Amino acid sequence: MMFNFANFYQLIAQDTRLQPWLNVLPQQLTDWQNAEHGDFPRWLKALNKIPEGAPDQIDIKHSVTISNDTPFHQGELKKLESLLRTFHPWRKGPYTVHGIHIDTEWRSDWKWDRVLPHISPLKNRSVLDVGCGNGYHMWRMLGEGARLCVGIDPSHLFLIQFEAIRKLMGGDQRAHLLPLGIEQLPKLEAFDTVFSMGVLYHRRSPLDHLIQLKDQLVSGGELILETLVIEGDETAVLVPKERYAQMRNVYFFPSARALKVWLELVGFEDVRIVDENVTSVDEQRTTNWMTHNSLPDYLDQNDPSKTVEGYPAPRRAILVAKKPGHHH
Amino acid sequence: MMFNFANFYQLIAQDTRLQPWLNVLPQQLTDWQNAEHGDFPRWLKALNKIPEGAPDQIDIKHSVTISNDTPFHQGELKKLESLLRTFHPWRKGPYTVHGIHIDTEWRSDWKWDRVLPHISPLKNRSVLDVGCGNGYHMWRMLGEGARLCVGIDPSHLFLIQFEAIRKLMGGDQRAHLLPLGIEQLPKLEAFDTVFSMGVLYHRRSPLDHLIQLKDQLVSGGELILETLVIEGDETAVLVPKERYAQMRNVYFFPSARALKVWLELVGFEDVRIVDENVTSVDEQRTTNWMTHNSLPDYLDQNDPSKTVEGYPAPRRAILVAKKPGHHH
Amino acid sequence: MMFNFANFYQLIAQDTRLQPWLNVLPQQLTDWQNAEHGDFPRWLKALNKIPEGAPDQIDIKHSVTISNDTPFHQGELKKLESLLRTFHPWRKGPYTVHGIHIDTEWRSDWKWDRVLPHISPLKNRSVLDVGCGNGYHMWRMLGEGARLCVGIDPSHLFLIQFEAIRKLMGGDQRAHLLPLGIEQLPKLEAFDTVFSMGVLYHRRSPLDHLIQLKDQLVSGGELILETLVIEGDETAVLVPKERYAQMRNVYFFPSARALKVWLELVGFEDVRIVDENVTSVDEQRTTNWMTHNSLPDYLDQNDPSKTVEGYPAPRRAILVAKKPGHHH
Amino acid sequence: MMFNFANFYQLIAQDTRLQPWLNVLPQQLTDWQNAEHGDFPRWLKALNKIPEGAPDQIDIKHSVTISNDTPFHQGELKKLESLLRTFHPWRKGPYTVHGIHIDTEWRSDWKWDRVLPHISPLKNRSVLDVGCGNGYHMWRMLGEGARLCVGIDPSHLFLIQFEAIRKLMGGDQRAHLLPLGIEQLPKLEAFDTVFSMGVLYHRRSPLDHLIQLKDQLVSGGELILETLVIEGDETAVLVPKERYAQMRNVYFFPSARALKVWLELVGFEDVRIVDENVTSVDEQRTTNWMTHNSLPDYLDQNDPSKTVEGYPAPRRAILVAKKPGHHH
Ligand SMILES: Nc1ncnc2c1ncn2[C@@H]1O[C@H](CSCC[C@H](N)C(=O)O)[C@@H](O)[C@H]1O
Ligand SMILES: Nc1ncnc2c1ncn2[C@@H]1O[C@H](CSCC[C@H](N)C(=O)O)[C@@H](O)[C@H]1O
Ligand SMILES: Nc1ncnc2c1ncn2[C@@H]1O[C@H](CSCC[C@H](N)C(=O)O)[C@@H](O)[C@H]1O
Ligand SMILES: Nc1ncnc2c1ncn2[C@@H]1O[C@H](CSCC[C@H](N)C(=O)O)[C@@H](O)[C@H]1O
Repeated sequence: MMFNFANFYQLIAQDTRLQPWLNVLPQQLTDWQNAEHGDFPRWLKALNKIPEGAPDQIDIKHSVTISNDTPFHQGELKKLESLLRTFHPWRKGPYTVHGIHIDTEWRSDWKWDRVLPHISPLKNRSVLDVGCGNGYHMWRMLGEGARLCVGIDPSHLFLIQFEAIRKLMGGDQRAHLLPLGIEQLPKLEAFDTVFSMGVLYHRRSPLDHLIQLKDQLVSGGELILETLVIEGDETAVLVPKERYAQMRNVYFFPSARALKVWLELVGFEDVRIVDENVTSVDEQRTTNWMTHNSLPDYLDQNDPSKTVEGYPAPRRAILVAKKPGHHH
Repeated sequence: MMFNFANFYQLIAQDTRLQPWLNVLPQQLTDWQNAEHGDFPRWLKALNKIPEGAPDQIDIKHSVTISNDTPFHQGELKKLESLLRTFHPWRKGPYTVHGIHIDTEWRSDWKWDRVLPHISPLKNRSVLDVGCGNGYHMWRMLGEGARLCVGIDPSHLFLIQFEAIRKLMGGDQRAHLLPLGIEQLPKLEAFDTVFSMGVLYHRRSPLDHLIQLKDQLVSGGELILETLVIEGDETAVLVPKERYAQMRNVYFFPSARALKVWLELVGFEDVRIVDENVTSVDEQRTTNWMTHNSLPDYLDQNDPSKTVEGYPAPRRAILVAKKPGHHH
Repeated sequence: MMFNFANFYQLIAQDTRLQPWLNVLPQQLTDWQNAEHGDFPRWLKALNKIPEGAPDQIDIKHSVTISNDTPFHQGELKKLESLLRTFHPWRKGPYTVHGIHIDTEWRSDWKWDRVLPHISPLKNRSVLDVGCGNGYHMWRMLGEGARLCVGIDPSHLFLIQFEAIRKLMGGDQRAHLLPLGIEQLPKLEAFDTVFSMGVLYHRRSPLDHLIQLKDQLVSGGELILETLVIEGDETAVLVPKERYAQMRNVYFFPSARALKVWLELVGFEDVRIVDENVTSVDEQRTTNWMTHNSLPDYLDQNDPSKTVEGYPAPRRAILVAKKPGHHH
Repeated sequence: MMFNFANFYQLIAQDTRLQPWLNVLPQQLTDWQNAEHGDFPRWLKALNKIPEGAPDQIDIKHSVTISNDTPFHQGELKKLESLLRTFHPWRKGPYTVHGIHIDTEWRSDWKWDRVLPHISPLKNRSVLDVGCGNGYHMWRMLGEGARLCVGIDPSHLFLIQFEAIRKLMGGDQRAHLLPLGIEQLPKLEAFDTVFSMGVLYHRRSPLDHLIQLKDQLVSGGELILETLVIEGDETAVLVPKERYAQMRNVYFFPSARALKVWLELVGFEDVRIVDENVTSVDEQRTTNWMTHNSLPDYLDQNDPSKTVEGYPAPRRAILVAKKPGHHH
């Protein structure tokens, strides 16, 4: 037993649309326990010595900020910062935790500000975040009144980062991160909203990815798809021979207009391209909480409009779509 | 969805030894829901009409009796009696519920009085009742201070009877009836005590039945085995060509002395034959709550020492045994 | 039992690289037998009436032509023509059988002439033809000295057409048609050459299709990939919203240059674009042996450079590639 | 690959009643290959240097005797005897192989003479020998005109002994030994006759064993059941606490009369008890080809009517029964 999912099993037991998940999830999490991870024991030892207990003040509306009305013990703060730095690299955020600023590789707040204006309100929505990272966006979703956020990300580190923030939130049961890939879910059709941001290009079968997302939505449910694109029309689709911006094992980089046709082909409606953004080195860079290489190292050193391999430089698109039917 | 097992899923989620059961149980219960039963909708409509409150007084020590301090509405009592009579036939009890006497085919209290003197105290024990009927003996086990009783019986009706009594008990979560056969359980090794009373003769493989029971016990756990026997030494074993006392699909009726050797062969220790009882027509008979044929109709009408088919008449034996190891 | 695969089971039993196929194939063919097809009984009755002997003369080098030295009974020839016409529609050929000319929708000989100059000699090669139709090209592969041809096509009719020709060939055991999709094959790595001609656009996951092909090749084995393309560079990929040339359930129409990158990404080497051909209405048309609609009906009736839907008109490309390693 | 079952797969491919076995057998034999056996490599090296080629003379009617019209090379005979002695212990026989007398622990010929008078003639019958040992009785079955004998025995040594005799028979394809237990067969209903001799007492579930035998028979098919019994009526059934005659992991020793009721309960007809034999120390003993302990060591040294443990001494019964239906 690396990590006990008792609390999640309890939650989906008591939910008429997620209870069917109990037919496959428990054996998958049993298997995940037995594939020992080198670092997980160390990570857990550090997670366990993070302070337990509810903070006085939580902002998950405008940021992800935790504080106490009481200034914290100087020495307990120094320990906490050291524990959180154990979970390097911190890629998604930022977080402000009792005045500790976790300056993540990504300004994940900026992507959130690009998405929020275009989505159906999250008030009392159940949400699936596919490839949620450490779950930054799930906190922002609860900030907007979401009833339940389930994240899936196969990274052991991001489950520990998520549980660190969730413990510092006082053990909030309205968000959960499951160490799965999207390919491991059955057809649940349980969620009002599904996010898939930064996942499509990692999937060998892009149309199967779009069908797997459609299969998690209630009828009239909403998809937010975010992915790396190129410029062009409905037949502009980059598939790199080698790496794209130093990423291994990436596949399809369609144009936003191609992706819209793809979403229509698999049976989404009201498909809208709502945002295209050329990723600046201020949205993604090396920081003191993520000391590895980042976007500046992945660009042509003489031409920021190209990756080091010669392809057009990272461009992220947001599409919003509806699964057919009325939303009940 | 005939019946939602949400509350049982929640319980085993939070239990270190039963959580592994989530790896097979939910699909089995999903399959059970989809094998529609003719009567279950009617039964459920009646179960849902039974009053929802906690009663003021419960005796599960000396009987199974429920009452209120303030006498019930005269008309609400007549309705309750009608709802409970919906669940005909009532084979196992008796029960007294707000002065309504459920006069069951069996005096299940009499078997309980024969068993109780020979068992390890149930205080704080987790118990499995294999072939529990409507759960009569599970209430008596909670009466003796059992922490947890899980019953398994594949009868749809007995699940409805159990849930009727459990609702009238105020929704007591310390007992549960799962609509399974013992062959559907994985090796849990989770229970301090296991009861198998009246099951062994129904099982084609008696030694597999005994191993299945052993597989639900913690180290040093206690088995209570009760079954129909014949008289004789370690090599006396009736297997009827015909029916036995009108029962179809029955197999092994060993002597109590043979059954002791059987338990020893499969690896039980301290095996004790503690009681043999020739079933009288006062223990099992037709009543107003079970109007079908019963033991008097199954006996030779000229010789009550024989079944209608000519075999020795029903004789029940109780054996108690320990699974190897020290009991922690 | 629609059709007994006894002879194929016998063949792979005695073959060191294909025997492992017996671990999944027989259940798949058992399942296929039990999904009754409306027409198969009629087809079989006609197949069984086709003469059983070996013919005196076979040309599978320059065409697929069968004849006898002594002219056939005038009346037996009229019966044979009637039996073969039972298997309408005849899409792939042509065939000449005892002077009966099967004028197929497709001039499959023309594709064969475009392919043959670019392939490694087939002498003593084992070959997989993926989506083989009635097996026309497998006869041409045996013509070129292939040791073994295994075809897979999920069409019931094309299995009957193949078995009709194979019976008229004298029951030649060097070619076989299995009623499977490529997704049903395990990783065999058993074949010197693999053909996939006209399949890729039908597959939702094009890169999975290419890996499935790679998984049937011995080390250093050769792939012949033929498919519908569009014009353009490495980022030209049509995915139609609509039908393409009246076809339902089609997906990816990359450029030949894009397809070369795709084959390189999934790990093929020495990838060569060897031919592009704009399909003329002389290559594919309605005939007396295939009386349904064909390419002329699928083209814009005012502009043969476009499909009826407005996309560029059918253009077929041939690519040849090697699986990594030396070919033993 | 310990042993290649190519020839068996070929045979059941071409048999309409055994072909369905290909749905499960190949994965089971693949798994059996990968459970490496310490001795199998050595055994195989010795099997491979046994002379290949047909003998001139075979008696499988009155014994199992192989000879050449030509007396054999003195030195080749010395090598052969040494190779065959590699496969110690030789429990079932005897065999006479080019004048080499393999004096087996058991006089298996004597059991054959007790069985033969009572069975339906084997001429053109397909036969299953369940727990066939090295396949001695399958040779005697072919001697009586059996068309096909399939043996199953999970002992790696007995498969090597069988292949040694089968190679010395010239590679006779009418008999085969599969390294399986009876529990691994699906319901084939393929065999005219089934033998189960010396197996029932090794099976934890005796009634499941009798059903598994019934499941291998064509309708109107014949069972020969042979097993260790006690004396007594329909309720005489020994189940030993410990060992019986030094055997570990044995279960039910019913009387012949009990076993007859058991066969009727599971649905056999025309059940006849045809022979009971108290095993003499001349039927089973230590020999120069089986140097381990044997029946004399397993008996009370002062009372040959008892096993060393005190139970009645070995008594073997033969029952013959019919599966319901007419035999087509
Ligand atoms: N098969 C799979 N299913 C789900 N998530 C996956 C996945 N393979 C990779 N991922 C995750 O997808 C994430 C892509 S990075 C994007 C993170 C976050 N959604 C954001 O928009 O900022 C990584 O955290 C990676 O672990
Ligand atoms: N495979 C199986 N597993 C568990 N219970 C079974 C079973 N087959 C039958 N039963 C149940 O076993 C019970 C036998 S009657 C005995 C009931 C109760 N234990 C008592 O002692 O009075 C019935 O309720 C029947 O439904
Ligand atoms: N999943 C799949 N696997 C294999 N073949 C398939 C398939 N789906 C369709 N096919 C077959 O692929 C063929 C495409 S038509 C091309 C036929 C032939 N290879 C030629 O070049 O002329 C059809 O016969 C169709 O039945
Ligand atoms: N589960 C199983 N299925 C089939 N055979 C089994 C078995 N378990 C044991 N056996 C085999 O049963 C045999 C019993 S000894 C009897 C051998 C022969 N039938 C005879 O009558 O002389 C042994 O060879 C043993 O390996």
